[PDB]
Amino acid sequence: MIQRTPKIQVYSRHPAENGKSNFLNCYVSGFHPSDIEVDLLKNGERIEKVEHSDLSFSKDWSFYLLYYTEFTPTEKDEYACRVNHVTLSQPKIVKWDRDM
Amino acid sequence: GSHSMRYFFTSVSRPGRGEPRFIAVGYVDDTQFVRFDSDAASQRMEPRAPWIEQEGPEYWDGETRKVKAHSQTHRVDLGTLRGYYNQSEAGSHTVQRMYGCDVGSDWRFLRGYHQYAYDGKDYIALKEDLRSWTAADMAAQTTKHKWETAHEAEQWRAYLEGTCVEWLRRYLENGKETLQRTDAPKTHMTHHAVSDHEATLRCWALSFYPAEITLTWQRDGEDQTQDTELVETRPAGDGTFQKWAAVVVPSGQEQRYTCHVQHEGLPKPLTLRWE
Amino acid sequence: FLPSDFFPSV
Repeated sequence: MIQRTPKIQVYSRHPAENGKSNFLNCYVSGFHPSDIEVDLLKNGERIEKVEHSDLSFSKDWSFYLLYYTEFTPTEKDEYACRVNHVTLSQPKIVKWDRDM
Repeated sequence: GSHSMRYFFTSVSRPGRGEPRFIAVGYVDDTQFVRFDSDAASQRMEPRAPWIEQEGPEYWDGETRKVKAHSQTHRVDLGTLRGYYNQSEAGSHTVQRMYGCDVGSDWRFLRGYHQYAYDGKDYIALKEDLRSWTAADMAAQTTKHKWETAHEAEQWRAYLEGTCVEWLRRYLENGKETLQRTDAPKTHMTHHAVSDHEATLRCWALSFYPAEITLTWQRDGEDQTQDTELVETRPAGDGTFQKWAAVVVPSGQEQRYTCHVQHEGLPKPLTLRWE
Repeated sequence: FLPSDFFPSV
């Protein structure tokens, strides 16, 4: 079988402004097979009220999911997406960069 | 503009215990309007867009009946495919199917398509002319001989050319306020002093719909790909899309770079320039 | 609107 490793973007729904509530997105795509673990982290710790889109896929059969949660960006809180998948020896953690 | 209706089915066997996970999602253009998930509590086709909630109980009953019967056919398929490929019962495997129809800006039929994959690879697909099949390998060949000798393509064509287009038109009407609406990208440029000598310009396109878009940099009115980075278009989470493109540039030379944005919601392309 | 239950198995 085919095994394709997830691409990851972490970003906010709206322009990030400290003190203003917003949505924190983790968009995983390009992956196969479909079983995948995605957490959103605040300062290294699992956020617990995290939802996701329904599983779909692109033309090349690779899957995509959006995980999101409500958050309030802050000057010094650190947010990240943590992803595991068979294609990964170890959980991948990608830090949210508000510029991106 | 042009339109489509599509369905995406995914079925994943669970050798540990129980029966395959089955997920269907339906889209009009880039708008998901239904879903089914065999693990969810409702065991019903559920709405995902406000305009389909206008369909009454009969619609939801019928879509539920069909989607549950579809899940069963995929369950059978997973068993057959395991045998075609001589696989053990110990591994998890995946079927995917996507099919749908396109209509032009006049709403006349343009094309239909049905595609099937096993374990993430092409397996069998309908041809453009909706009349015969294309098999990727010798297992899919076995399937294709079956489906040709039994003229299975005629029914697929009847659906894709017929019922798919008529219901697509019905949704386009019912969901006019949004489906026939175009949201032009909201654009701006940011500026990140990378280092002493080089700066990164980032051209942003936000909250646009549909997802199709082109972002392009020019330097002095010529296309520029060198030192460029373009991220994959991504869902905002509210039904619109986001994308950006960046270029690295000598500090002080920002003005010679332009960002050009094409999108269906734009009467002319936009041009952005850092000043 | 989904197609009816007419698909053959592979």
